[PDB]
Amino acid sequence: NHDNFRRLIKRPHGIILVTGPTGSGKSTTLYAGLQELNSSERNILTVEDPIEFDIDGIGQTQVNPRVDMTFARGLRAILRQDPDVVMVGEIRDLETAQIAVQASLTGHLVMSTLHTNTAVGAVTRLRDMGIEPFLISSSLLGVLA
Amino acid sequence: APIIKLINAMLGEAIKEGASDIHIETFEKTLSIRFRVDGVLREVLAPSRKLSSLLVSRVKVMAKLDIAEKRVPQDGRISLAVDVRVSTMPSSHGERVVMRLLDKDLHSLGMTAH
Repeated sequence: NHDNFRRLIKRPHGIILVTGPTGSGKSTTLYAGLQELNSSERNILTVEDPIEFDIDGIGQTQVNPRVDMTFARGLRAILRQDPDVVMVGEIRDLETAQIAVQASLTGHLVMSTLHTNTAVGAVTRLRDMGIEPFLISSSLLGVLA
Repeated sequence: APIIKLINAMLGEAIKEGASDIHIETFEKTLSIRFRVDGVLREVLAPSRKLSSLLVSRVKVMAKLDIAEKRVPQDGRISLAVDVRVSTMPSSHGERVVMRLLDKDLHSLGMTAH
């Protein structure tokens, strides 16, 4: 499972989602994935709500409601920093997913989470919000329930 | 000021090495400078952490951006014939600055005969 996840998070582009219920240790798994990628040869940035803890060597922006800094606006800002890999806290709505799908197609490796009970539930959930059935097939690398 | 010369010399060093992007990133303990020379990232300089705010402030005023605002992303432009596009963004340990340097035979480049 580690070797398969290693190869997936080390791809040049695509979306990798980690799914399950609340208190299933998704962040811990994402944080471990970013720490593994944390090298001098890549530019890693994240949008979180809130930031669980600080990874030294990786940029981490926080979702601030006082200045209307949302996941969508935060993710849209990160893409102008010339990133190689991006980690979004979670893709709750369509607007945030639309940017993440565009990000994955445009040479970035995207990472996020979705509160779905199964691994098929994640692919499911993207189809529900309003992502064209195709766009999921092209971008999605895998799901981790 | 000493900081004015440092950013100007860094931009000269970026053009020397043939850098496309310049990545100024502030962490908790370390301040890191990195050039993405033709796509490949590279460690070039890691100065004192205290300078983080001054380097962000200098690059802002060159691109006519807000100095006191450190809560939202700000994009600007500078003309040095090198046209740069700075892009600041908020983070945990202050702002993170990135400025894209842009200059204002097909077989020799790589293509095969076929």
